[PDB]
Amino acid sequence: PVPPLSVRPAVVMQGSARNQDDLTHKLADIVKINNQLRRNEQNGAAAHVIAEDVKLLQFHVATMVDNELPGLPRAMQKSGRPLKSLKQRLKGKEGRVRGNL
Amino acid sequence: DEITPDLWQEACWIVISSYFDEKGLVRQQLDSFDEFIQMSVQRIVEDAPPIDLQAPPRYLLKFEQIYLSKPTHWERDGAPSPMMPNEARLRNLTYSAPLYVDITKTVIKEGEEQLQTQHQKTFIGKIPIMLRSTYCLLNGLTDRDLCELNECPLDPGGYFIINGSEKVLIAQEKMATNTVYVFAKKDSKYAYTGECRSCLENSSRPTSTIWVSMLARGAIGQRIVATLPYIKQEVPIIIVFRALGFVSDRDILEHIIYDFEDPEMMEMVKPSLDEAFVIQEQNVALNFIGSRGAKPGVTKEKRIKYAKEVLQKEMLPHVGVSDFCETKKAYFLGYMVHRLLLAALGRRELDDRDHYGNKRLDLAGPLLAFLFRGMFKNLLKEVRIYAQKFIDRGKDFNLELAIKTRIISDGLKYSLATGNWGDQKKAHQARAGVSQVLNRLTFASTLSHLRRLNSPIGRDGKLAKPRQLHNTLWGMVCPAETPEGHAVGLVKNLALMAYISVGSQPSPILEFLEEWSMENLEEISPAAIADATKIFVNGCWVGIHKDPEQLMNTLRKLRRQMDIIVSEVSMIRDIREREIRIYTDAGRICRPLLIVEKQKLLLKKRHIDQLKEREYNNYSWQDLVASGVVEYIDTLEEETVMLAMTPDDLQEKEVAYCSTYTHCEIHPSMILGVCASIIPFPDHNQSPRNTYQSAMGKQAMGVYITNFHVRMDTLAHVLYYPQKPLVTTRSMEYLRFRELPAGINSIVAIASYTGYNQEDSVIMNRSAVDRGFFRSVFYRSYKEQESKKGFDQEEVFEKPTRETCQGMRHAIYDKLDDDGLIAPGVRVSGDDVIIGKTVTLPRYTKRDCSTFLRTSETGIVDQVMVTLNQEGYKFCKIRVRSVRIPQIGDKFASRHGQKGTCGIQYRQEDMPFTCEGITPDIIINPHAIPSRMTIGHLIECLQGKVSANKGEIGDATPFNDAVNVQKISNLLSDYGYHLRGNEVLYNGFTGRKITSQIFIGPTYYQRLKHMVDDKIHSRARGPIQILNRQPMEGRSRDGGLRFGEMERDCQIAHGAAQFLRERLFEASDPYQVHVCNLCGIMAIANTRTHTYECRGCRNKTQISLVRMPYACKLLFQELMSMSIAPRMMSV
Amino acid sequence: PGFVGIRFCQECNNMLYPKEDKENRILLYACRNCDYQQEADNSCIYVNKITHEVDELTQIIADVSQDPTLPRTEDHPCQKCGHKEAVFFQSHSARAEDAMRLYYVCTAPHCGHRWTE
Amino acid sequence: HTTLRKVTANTAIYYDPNPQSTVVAEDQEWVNVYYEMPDFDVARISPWLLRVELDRKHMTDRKLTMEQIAEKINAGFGDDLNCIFNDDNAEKLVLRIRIMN
Ligand SMILES: [Zn+2]
Ligand SMILES: [Zn+2]
Ligand SMILES: [Zn+2]
Repeated sequence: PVPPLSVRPAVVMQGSARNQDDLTHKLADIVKINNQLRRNEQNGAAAHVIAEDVKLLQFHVATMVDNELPGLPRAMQKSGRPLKSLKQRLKGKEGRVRGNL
Repeated sequence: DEITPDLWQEACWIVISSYFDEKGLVRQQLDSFDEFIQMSVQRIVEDAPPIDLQAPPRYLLKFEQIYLSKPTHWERDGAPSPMMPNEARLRNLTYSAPLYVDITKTVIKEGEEQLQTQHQKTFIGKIPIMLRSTYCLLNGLTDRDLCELNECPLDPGGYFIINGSEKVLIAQEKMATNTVYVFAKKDSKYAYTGECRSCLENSSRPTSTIWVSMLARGAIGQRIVATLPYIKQEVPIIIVFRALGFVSDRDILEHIIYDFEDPEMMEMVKPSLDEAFVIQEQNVALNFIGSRGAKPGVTKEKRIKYAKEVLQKEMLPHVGVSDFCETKKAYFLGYMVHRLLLAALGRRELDDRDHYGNKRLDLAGPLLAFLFRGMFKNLLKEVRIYAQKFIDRGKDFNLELAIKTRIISDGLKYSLATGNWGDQKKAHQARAGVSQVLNRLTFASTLSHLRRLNSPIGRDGKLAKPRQLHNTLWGMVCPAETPEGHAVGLVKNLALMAYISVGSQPSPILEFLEEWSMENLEEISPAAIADATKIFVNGCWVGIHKDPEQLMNTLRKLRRQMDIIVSEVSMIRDIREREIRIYTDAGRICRPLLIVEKQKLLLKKRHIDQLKEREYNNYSWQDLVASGVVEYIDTLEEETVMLAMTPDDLQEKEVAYCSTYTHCEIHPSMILGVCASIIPFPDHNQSPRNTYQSAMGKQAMGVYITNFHVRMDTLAHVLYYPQKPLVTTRSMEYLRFRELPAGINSIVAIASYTGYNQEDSVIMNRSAVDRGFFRSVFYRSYKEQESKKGFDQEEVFEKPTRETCQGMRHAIYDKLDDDGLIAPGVRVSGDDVIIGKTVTLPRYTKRDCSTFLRTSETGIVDQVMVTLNQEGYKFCKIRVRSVRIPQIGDKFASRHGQKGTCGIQYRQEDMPFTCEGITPDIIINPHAIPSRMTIGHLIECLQGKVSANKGEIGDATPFNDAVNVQKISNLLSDYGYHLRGNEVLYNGFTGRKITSQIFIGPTYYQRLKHMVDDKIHSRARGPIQILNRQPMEGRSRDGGLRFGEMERDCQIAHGAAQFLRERLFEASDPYQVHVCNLCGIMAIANTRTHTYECRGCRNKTQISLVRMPYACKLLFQELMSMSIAPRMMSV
Repeated sequence: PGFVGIRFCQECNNMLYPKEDKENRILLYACRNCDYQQEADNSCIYVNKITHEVDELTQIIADVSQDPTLPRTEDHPCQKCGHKEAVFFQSHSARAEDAMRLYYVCTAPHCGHRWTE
Repeated sequence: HTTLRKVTANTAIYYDPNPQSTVVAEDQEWVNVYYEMPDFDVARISPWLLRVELDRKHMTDRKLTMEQIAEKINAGFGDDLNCIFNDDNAEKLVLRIRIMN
């Protein structure tokens, strides 16, 4: 399930550059690898290539809903800051439940 | 010849003044940076390996020399011009100088066809420059020269200017390296652990920590293990010794146990031998090490090679990283095991983690060196790739195009600009808080920020041990100045005469020890180590000696004569354990002390005489140090020193305490820092009060710097009428508090008058405030720039118009000029426009992007500056000026932790008055004194009455037996006043005498930055956040106040359910959703056409309206994002 | 009783481990690396002083008398040399509870006598 | 709780091939006073002896005697671990152990 635009608003900066949410960047990665896997299964690809693509898709979905997986690398973004997954959006203090409800 | 007691108080302070004439208050910053530029950069460039690249032809590209020119700036035309720091501040430039490196590329193909091409002064990067350093254009300039350049002569320097922002590097604490520290963790598998963070002399890699631990009791006995680097499994010490070529157990215990007459050590090492008997040769031990490692090679050959490389490079680099050093490494690891056994046998004390003799202060120089090593390595890497992609084609390449100078430049600039100390990519592994924005609120705040130390233990840590004021901070760190929030004890401040060593090479000391009767460690037999004294130099055991006493005498004589040993070299003789540890490395905090003869000072009266005419005969502090009269002693050498608090301690007494002193304090008041040295009579206050003042002297208004008229600071407060305190300490003469004071002497009466000063509040005189009492001016700078980033959209300063601009507020733009910039002298109210900026669109073809005033300010435009930024578009700074007259709610403080807000202001006829019609400027409540025990406040008030009536400045230096309360009272009784500072006051309203005689007199008060007008805020249906439709955060955002969890709990306890619902639903984020009565999931509603349907259930009749918070709708949608189905079932 | 020290082989210089010879019913010290054997002379193989009755006078060294930070006294003259001055200090050693006991050392050079009251 | 260490002064292992002529000189009286009558299987004796020395202070502080200690040892290890001891009259509270086979 890809959430609506309210959950991931594209805030406009001082100029016209529309900055997208962390969720939107992550969904972009997910759709990229999903389409890539879809073509690699549809057209010529090795079994290990499809396996690597499935592994990367798994990593993207997991880091979309939960970024602090022990051992795994954190889903990165521009400026070297990790993305804020759905879990950090409501994990504890300053999350939805404690910080907004 | 001898300085008598009656002259001592002059002599000592004369000596102290000479120190501050030589050094200053930011000497550590300047010396660190100077050593970094003079030495560290060259060492880093030379320590990099030559990059040998070949397909055939080959190229080495050896870097040999550096050149750092003065700071210059390159315009768009490219003309280099000398850039002044004030121009950098105004134009948002970076006060940096170019670094050029000489490169030597020799072509070697075949047939001895060799030819060298040297590129002299290849521009390798730009290095930001610390102000007032040797490589600063303000170096050596006179006060007239600095004023010609619009610089304050009192400005200490010691900071960088990055993008116009003054950044100060905070000294970072760290455990000293190359030293063995035996600790004991209560909750661990090991009973005792001896660690050694080892690092080679000229740093090239991180600190390689080696641990040598003992397994906790419960196979048969206690086993000694060694946690080597790059190996994820414990390794027995005997295995490590055999891997270094010592297979016989006798040899290993010769290296570990130096006294074979001691069976206790023997039986305690025996389990380790018994555990390692199957391994008995060097190759097998190396194979074992490689197998226990995290990269176990299937073939024992590469295992043994890997173990060799680890034991030669990563194990104890400070002992030596070359080959054939196995003897030194074996001796040192045996010393580690010996130290561990001494701790386990109780013959030595465990080492204290908090001892500052065990710590080092990472200053600007060694920190910039860490950055420069990383950045130069990255640069050489990029050069390697660039040159490789060319020589792979078999053709020459231009190194000037290989060197992308942005690595060093942008790296240093980013790191100093943000404070994230590390590579920009590793923005989370990097440690922030280094390189903070210099505090320019008052001169004391600037000095203290420039003398600030940091313990990076982590504020989250709740262990009080690192926060505690250790005994060893005496004379090195202010006992009082520390933040009282979440960083108690972690953020510290240098004491006034504290000097952090800059670093030195141990080569002359080692050479002299060689020429002297020391015996090297490879040449001795271990049997000699029993009675001999070990000699460590910068952590490396270099040899042994037979008479440590006269060795120490020789070395102390050498250091006191400024011979081969420099002054900052520490030389500790531990006597009970026969080590002599010599330290020359950087980061050692030390302080100067007066050396003592048999029972006499070496500071005779002739030195004071030559110091009195310091300005004629150029006899300075350095001549005092060179005379062998003063000595810098570090924290670790203080353990071996016997101090005299004053020369009075050197007098022969009816019962002698010591009679064998070695040093003397120059003055005990030098244990305080910059902000605690302003407290008068701090030894008559409770210490928390002194800490709170040391924090509150930094928010006090004054004149933060003399050249404030030219600075475009974001925030600046200047007091109209700063006054020097009537009651002062002798340390403020060097803090320059007299030239830039931060308060006013106020006639304060401690009384209960009308009840408006209760609970830490004050009653001020409205008439005094009308006369300019504690009036200030608040300067606020707004910056703006018009960006021509691309032809798609360009900004421009121009008076907007209602017919072309789209996002144009209803505020009037008439105050702007045709250039789009307001003019100075124009009175501007809240929400007004000061810069008219318009941006071209893709209300047509341009949108309004003007800069408004920060709301609810109401100042006057002080000045407008226009220039060009680094890239070169138009850049504007507008300073607006707002006069802040003190009022009810403004925070004021004395120098004794006595803070309070103005409760009310009475006119002069409403205030209480003495028989001679003196009304108090301030009235504070007597109830603020007793619990707080700020007797320094009362003594300062009395001393100030004496000073004002006598025409002098009171001496409130902390420990002064020539000034006590009885003397001050006797002095005050001579001027026709009650000796205790009381006076008969009359009620201002009725004129009747007050039955209780009030305590009144001059006290130095401070006006603090915290004015109520900058804090008052209100909201009623303002803007809301985008994500959750709740009120914004902050006054600046017109935000709402947080009704938090604790407020929810309080109102639940009250039982106020409708108020709770109003606060948490109706006053924050009311919202409506449409829910399917079947699946409980939010449906699709179309209220215009009135068509509601759930795509899930394919129904359009059973939909219900639900009034829920928007945050709850957002929560449920973020749960549906996680495949959770929160179904709001209305039945 | 007294402790027992480690003894090493005469060939491989490794430690000799205890062993018993049934033939003569006698203690031997033999190396488990080489094939050396030795006739023991103590007959005791292990000693544990749980009470830890250690004479700390053996741990003291005369050089400590050169410490300017130690207290000196004229009231306890030296029994070996007759010097008046002497430094004194406490045990300050772990595993010693009754550590308020004072140890004295003679400050005369080359005498270095140590004692306890 | 009182373990044997709390009341023990010092332990040691000797190589005593014949208990009749012990290694130590001061333990020859009570060892022969015990050995002149066969109380245990003298043939099932090992030459390795384990002599422990107690201290009168800790013995008295707990009202403890060698009888109770020896009973506890012979109970925890049965007859496999022989223990002998003198009376509570000698200047040194000593008791000697051997391993039975
Ligand atoms: Zn439905
Ligand atoms: Zn042997
Ligand atoms: Zn003596």
